Amino acid sequence: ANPLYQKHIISINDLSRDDLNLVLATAAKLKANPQPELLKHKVIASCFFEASTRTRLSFETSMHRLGASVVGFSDSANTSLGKKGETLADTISVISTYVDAIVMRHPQEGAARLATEFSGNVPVLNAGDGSNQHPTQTLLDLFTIQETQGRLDNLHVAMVGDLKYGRTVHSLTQALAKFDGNRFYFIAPDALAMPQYILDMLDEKGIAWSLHSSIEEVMAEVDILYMTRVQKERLDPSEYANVKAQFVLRASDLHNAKANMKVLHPLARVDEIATDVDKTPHAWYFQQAGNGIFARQALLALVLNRDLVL
Amino acid sequence: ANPLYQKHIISINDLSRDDLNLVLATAAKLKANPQPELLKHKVIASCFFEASTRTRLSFETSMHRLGASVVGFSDSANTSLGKKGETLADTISVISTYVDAIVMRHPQEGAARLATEFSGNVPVLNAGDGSNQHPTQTLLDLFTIQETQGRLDNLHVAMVGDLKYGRTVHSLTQALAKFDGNRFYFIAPDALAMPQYILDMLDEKGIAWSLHSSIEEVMAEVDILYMTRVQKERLDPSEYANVKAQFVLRASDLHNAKANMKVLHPLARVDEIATDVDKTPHAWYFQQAGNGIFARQALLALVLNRDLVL
Amino acid sequence: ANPLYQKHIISINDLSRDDLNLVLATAAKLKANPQPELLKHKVIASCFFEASTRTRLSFETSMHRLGASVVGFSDSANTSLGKKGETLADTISVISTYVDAIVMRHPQEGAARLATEFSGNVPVLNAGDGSNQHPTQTLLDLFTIQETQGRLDNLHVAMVGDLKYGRTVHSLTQALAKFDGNRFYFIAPDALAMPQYILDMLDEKGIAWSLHSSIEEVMAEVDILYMTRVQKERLDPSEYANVKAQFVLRASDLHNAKANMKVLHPLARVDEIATDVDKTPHAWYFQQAGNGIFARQALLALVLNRDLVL
Amino acid sequence: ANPLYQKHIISINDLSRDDLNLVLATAAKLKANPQPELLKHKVIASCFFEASTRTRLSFETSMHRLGASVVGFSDSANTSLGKKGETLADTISVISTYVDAIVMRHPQEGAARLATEFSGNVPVLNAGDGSNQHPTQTLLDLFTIQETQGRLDNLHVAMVGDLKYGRTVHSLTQALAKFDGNRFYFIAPDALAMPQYILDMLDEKGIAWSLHSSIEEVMAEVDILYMTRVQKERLDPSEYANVKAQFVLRASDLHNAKANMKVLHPLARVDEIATDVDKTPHAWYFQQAGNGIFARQALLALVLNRDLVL
Amino acid sequence: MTHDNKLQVEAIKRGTVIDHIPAQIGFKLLSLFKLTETDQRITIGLNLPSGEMGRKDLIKIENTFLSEDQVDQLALYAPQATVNRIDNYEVVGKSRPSLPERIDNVLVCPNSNCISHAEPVSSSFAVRKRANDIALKCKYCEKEFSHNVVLAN
Amino acid sequence: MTHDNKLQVEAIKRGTVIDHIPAQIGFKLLSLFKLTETDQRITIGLNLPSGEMGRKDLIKIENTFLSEDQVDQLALYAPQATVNRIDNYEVVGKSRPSLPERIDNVLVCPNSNCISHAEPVSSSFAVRKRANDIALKCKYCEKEFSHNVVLAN
Ligand SMILES: [Zn+2]
Ligand SMILES: [Zn+2]
Repeated sequence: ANPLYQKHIISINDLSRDDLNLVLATAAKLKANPQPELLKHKVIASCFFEASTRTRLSFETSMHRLGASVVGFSDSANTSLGKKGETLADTISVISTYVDAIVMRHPQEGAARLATEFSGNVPVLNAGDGSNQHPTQTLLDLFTIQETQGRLDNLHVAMVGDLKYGRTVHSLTQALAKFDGNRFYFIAPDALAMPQYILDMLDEKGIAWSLHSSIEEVMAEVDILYMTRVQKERLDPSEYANVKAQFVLRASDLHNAKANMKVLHPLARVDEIATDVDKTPHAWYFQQAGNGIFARQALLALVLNRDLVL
Repeated sequence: ANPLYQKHIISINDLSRDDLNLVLATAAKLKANPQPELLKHKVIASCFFEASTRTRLSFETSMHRLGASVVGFSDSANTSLGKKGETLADTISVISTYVDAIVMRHPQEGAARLATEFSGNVPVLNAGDGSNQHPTQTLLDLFTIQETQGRLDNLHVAMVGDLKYGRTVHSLTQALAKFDGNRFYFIAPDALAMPQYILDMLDEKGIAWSLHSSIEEVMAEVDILYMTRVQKERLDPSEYANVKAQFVLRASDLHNAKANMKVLHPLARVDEIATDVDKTPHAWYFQQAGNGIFARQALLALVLNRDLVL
Repeated sequence: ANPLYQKHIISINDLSRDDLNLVLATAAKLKANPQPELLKHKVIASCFFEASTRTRLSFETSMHRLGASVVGFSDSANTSLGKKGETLADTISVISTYVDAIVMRHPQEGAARLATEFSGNVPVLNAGDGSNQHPTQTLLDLFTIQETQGRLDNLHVAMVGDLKYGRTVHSLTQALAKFDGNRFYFIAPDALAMPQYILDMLDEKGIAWSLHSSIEEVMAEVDILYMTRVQKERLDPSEYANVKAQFVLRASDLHNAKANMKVLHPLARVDEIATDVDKTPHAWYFQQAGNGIFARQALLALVLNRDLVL
Repeated sequence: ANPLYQKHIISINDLSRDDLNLVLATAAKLKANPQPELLKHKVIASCFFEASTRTRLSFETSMHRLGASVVGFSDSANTSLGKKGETLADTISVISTYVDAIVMRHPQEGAARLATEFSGNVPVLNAGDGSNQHPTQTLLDLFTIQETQGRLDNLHVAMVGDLKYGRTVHSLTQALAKFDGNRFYFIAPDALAMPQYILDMLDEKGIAWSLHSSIEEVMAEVDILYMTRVQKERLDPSEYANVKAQFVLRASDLHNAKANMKVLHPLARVDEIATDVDKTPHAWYFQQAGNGIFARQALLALVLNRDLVL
Repeated sequence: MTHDNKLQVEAIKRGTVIDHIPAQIGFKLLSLFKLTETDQRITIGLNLPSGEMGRKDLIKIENTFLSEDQVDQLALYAPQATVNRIDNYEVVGKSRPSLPERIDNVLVCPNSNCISHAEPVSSSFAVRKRANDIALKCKYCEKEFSHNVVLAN
Repeated sequence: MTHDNKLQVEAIKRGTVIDHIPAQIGFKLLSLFKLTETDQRITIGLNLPSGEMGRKDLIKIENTFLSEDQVDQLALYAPQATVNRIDNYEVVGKSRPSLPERIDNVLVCPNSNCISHAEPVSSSFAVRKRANDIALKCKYCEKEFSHNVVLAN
């Protein structure tokens, strides 16, 4: 069977550089001729305990381009009336009996992992849990960086915003250290900057990393500019306003961009990236979000096909 | 390719008498032998920003009778927590990448039109936007009037209720002036009556129109009695009660109906049409609502098939 | 020997030419050499089932000022809305045993009346009972007109805004016809024009009245321009624009204004009266609001005592 | 001849070394031989647009105690949140005609200020206006420090918790620098460390200050340990654990404590101060809370009268 | 040479010229059309008499040239204006205004519910007339209004 | 003065003018510090050459006396500006910018949570100077920001 067949996709720190290669490779390879009935006669679940319709939409969309059936819910808050003692443990054992592969999102850190211990046969994915992992989001990020940069190693990564609590940058940064070279540049406010958490291990594997305050410094020397999202309810209005201007993007700064460069954003956006940017080719976020279908198709593909021929 | 292929169906004032003929013609023609896999291997979206399960139900139902896949949401209000700066503009660019044809409903006037400027390749429909258009509702109305009257021109249209803010009557009335003859009779309260808005252009094209206060006047001389819905929160309880009795329907008034006549209602109902009416053959509303699948099937059909053979 | 002792105050029509004339005289006196421990040991239950701060705050302000104390509440949902619960009669009976007076505000026409039939000797007053009544207001508007012009007779009154549903606006007239020689100008949209029956009320009282398209006309002779907040609510989102264009009031319109003229408004104003006005001479709204006190002050004093030595 | 009559109380910087010094002297007297019918016939509108029981209850407690009465409200939503409604200026103008004083609490920096520009002669005080100000608190903390040490000068103050955003904590310092000789110790996480600009404020005032990692150090000389509730809110769900480990206070830490030392806290404490403490000597929090009264008591008396015979 | 009265402005070398801008309007277009983001000389004839016109406006710019389209768009903000091609102290090109049928990016929809408020989009009001009101039909909410509306707040 | 040549700058009567305005600040002024809302001869030489190697902006306003204070409000935006009292081509006063203890009406508080934003009042900060920063503390919320920080958007 395939290296990654019926293997609970829970955390990126559990996946491997080979698995990763397989995934992305499948993604693009499968991106050429899709089989709108690959996982035919099959049912996928989509338990979205915490709502989120970008990751919900994409996953169910990928699910369909693969001729699969989806049953499930996009639970919001008017069902807070659920709070009562029906544990996820039972919620999963029941649910496990109905399908083939569970796709879940949850508010507490330990979701996906925990259901694993109550589903087994039924391999689960992780659409995002707590402020831990979101393997799928780092996947579409990676595959996308490949597609565009051509290579996935010896890049010039730039990461701006709330690098401190921004789970989309910790997961990407980890996974990137799985390749050689990749020069890292961090750009976040002096109280939203990267934690020694990832830092130490970054040095540990001789991964050249740096830190600056203005994108306008590391601009001529970058390849992928990943814009995170700096939040208002994360820093007091006054300071938020203050430590913001140089934690934003605009077309006027891209003026000296290595044409080979692209601008990404886990999404969504609001203050960060201005719209004039929406034109300059570096603008790849929306397209990046389209790739999310393939990295996600392949994720299931492998997880559901003992072997892949195509 | 077909006259109406991949052509954003946004407003009825943009559609054309020929397109209309095509649509309705397709509708009935396709109403004979359906292909439960016409838009096979395809995914349609169904972004219902404003909830509404009659128009949601029908559309997703038509979507299935055409062997298509549907991904999407029926957003209510417990997701008011969405209010935060994620614009529809981005919501659509992202969403546009995942599918083939978007189906949307929205609270603000300018929905469908606006997404058009951010989807392009992906042709969108309009399940209703603001208090503007609902091309689909006028479509099922038309096709239905044809099916029954046999002809779609030189009719005796009667429109009762809240003709002032009732967007289902402005759109129908427009589209009908696209044919010859069609005698129009309006029947609404003296503060809920039709606006000079449509009126002027009605005269402008020599379209004979009239106005009365009691259905019981224009009864022996009518063909289609379109019952709108007069609302309580639109007129103060006291007056609402007063100016109501002769802005209602009952079997007792249908007593002298030209057998060739049918009674319609955009739906739903509550005070307006009484149930005794539910029996007298003029009662066509529920059946009219069944036709809504075909006019909607064809709408996509064309919008998705470069050419139609059948 | 005053007429108002142990009596009720519910509708405006439930009062007289001299009733008001007494109340107001009292309103002036109490404003001159105020009675602070007037209602010592008394207790007034301000019951606002329908919350209404401004109409509440004041009433109690009077209450307390007059040496009296309060018991009561804002909003009202012992649980939910309209379920199987306590009736108003029952609420009203129990409350009437322990309080000395009853001031309630309800969202149902005739609640204050209904209290009358169940509240024993406790005189109930009305702070607002739906589109029905709101006495104290019309009283503060009135007395304020006296505080300003010196006379309730021979006034060139003018009322702009939403006359149709405006609760303060039907009632003011009703009460001003109790006086001698008054010319009423009705400057409001034809969609919110004066409720017919009242036009008759004035026709049959041989009162001088007329309607208008744009304020500018009457600005000359009008000694009173009582404004009405056209709540965007009752209208279509767009409609509001076409009309609320002249039915507002910039100080630039003021000019023609008679030196004695004053601008009145029940509040709260949003768009009706421009900020330029606030600092001009004729701006009299907030004063009318503050003057309310003495009406209610007097009123309660004329309700709670046999005789009053002023 | 007192300085505070008919004047406003908004910010702390808006006060003086002797202003406070007067207020406090009054705070002691009123605690000694209390004036009960001091503010008879007066009326104070306690307006808490942002509900705040503890800060409310007390203010009114003072009010009533002082022979005065109240008008006012808790929470604030005449309908919903921030829709097209009444402005604060307008709320504030009308309310200012009938009340004698105005005590408001708002969630927007400068609301209390804004009231100043519209409230006429009515002196407005501030119960809390967002991260901006909260005078009365700093006052009760202060006076309480006097009630305890005997002197506001030569104090080894220490402030633990969330100094960064803690509204009570910036203001206390500002006010204690008004006095002579004070050494400030800053024991708090580096993620919530003292807001820079204030460090300058002290640097330029030639005030003795410093930061710290774990309380244990300063426990010896510190005559004041004013604690701050590190609301789990501002932090990541996990983060809270790593720090809030020493920035708490078991009586077991107390030991070293100087005999005069006292533990202060604005409340309400959840995890900051341990229950062991409540029964020990230095526990002074609730007393500080109860002492608040006299500050506000005095304050209102120093605001409402020309001269005061104590 | 120097005679009886010391008059005023003479003809400047070259650029665009639009004669006759109504009372208190120069700024109106100057701002609504932001004719200041140009590295060319922006001399602005303001608050000065024109025959009996006690108050008239006139933009004056070197090296720039009003496009036929620019000219159509101001025909509802200055009816009796006049564009021309000024060539080295010698004008030519009588390109005066004329009411268009489209109008882009300047006006605002009075329809509070129109989506042309939140979303970043190009304002688009179609243009037609009655005999006192120039009916401007919305591109987004499709609502008919008149110029005596849309040009306000 | 026959060197590198062009030919424009012209004074025209008894009026207080503003000479020397940094690129892209002329028209800016006209809208922040309300200059155009008048009825007395204006000639705006936005993008006109000066005898200091640089072409800049010129705002000629005849018939007005601007207080030394008003002048100070120009500072932050247009720096070493100059407003001169002019009567019959003769000057009767040379006014240059200084920093006022208070700036007013134009600036927007950055703090989204400021009553300023949703109330009928006007912007009144405060002015302070530090090495490379000109500080401005809002009279309402009481948060001190930086010149760029407030003077951006
Ligand atoms: Zn619109
Ligand atoms: Zn502010």
